[PDB]
Order: sequence, then C-alpha cells, then structure tokens
Amino acid sequence: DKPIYTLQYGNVGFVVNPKTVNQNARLLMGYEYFTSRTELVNAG
Amino acid sequence: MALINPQFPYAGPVPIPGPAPTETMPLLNYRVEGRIAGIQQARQFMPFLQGPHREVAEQTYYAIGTGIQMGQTFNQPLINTQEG
Repeated sequence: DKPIYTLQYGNVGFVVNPKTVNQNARLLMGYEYFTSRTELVNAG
Repeated sequence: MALINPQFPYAGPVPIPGPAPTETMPLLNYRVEGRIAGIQQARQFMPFLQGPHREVAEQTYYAIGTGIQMGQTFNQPLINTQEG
C-alpha cells in the first residue's frame, strides 16, 4: 500500500534483534520492487 | 406491458391488513452539538524529513595553491659552430 522509497542512499532500514546466534548465522533477504530503467524514450 | 386476458380479467387491488401506520413513520433523529476535543499541538515530530533528496552524489572541489616557484640548474646545450 505504501512502498518503501528511499531517496538518498541510506534512508530506511530493516531491523532484526536476535536472541541466540550460532556459528555461520546469516539473514537471507528477498525483495520485490518497482524501478525505472534507462533509455527513457517511451517507444520512439 | 402485460396483455389483458379477456376471458379471465381481474380488477384493481382490494384492501388488505396493514402494518400499524405509525410504525412505518420514523423519528427525525435530533442532533446535539459537538466538538473536536482537546487543544491541538502546532507541530509534529515527524518520522521522515519533509524536504527533497538527491539521487546521485556529485564530486565537489576546493582550490589549492602550489608554492613558491624556484629557479633551476639546466643542462645547457653546446654552441652551434656548424655542428648541429
């Protein structure tokens, strides 16, 4: 409904506070997003 | 747009029992005066900044100077006595 749109680099973060951390513990992120590309001509 | 049956016609509606006529009439609901309560604060400590941002970063510069320029001991050429 309200997409996260940072506008300078470093504007919104995602936080996880763990309680127990083992060896080789990681955090696997997965995003979906909208973006605009280059060659903005729009079917010339 | 029905067609009248001439062999078996019918008449208009006859009176039937009714639904107690005042109980189909509503009251007009009587609004009292109201108030958006409290004294509102003038400003809010917003979680996002209200100004523009920049998409790309541009390299900035500032001018510097060099230093006091000295002389030099050049290696000097030979004399052009028709060999050169």
